[PDB]
Amino acid sequence: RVQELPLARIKKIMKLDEDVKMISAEAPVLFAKAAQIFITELTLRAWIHTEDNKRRTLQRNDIAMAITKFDQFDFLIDIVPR
Amino acid sequence: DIYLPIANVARIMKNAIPQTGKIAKDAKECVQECVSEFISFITSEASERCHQEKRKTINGEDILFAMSTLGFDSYVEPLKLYLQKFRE
Repeated sequence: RVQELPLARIKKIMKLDEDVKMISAEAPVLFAKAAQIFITELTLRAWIHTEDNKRRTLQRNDIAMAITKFDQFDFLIDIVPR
Repeated sequence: DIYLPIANVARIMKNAIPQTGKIAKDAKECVQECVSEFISFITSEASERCHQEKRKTINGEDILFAMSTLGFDSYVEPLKLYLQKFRE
């Protein structure tokens, strides 16, 4: 249930950018749903590589591999490198 | 380092894999890092839009513009629906 995610934590993450001082009430609500969609697609894509390796445990290297295969994940290439 | 709670992240991950699939602790932590990076990436672009529009408070339209501009346009309709339901 996306409504379960803590909005205060989302707001705190947004505010880590020093230029980010004022945030609308609605922005963390949008990010709660976005986080669910993002985690789902990222996990599904990592699991492709888990299954390809005939493993039952999803690993960081599977996530690194998934990131290289989807240009939507370009922003993560140096965060989780192969 | 500020992250969403690991248990919430892990629950969403678990829903995306087979019932008997397993997730390494390190992989949960990795997805935590990635989600915060995602929030920051979108927020940076939304902040620029806000400023360009002569505003100071980053709004829903700024976030949605950022998602569309940065390659996440498919998120826009589901997000609009979710926000509508949330406020109705």
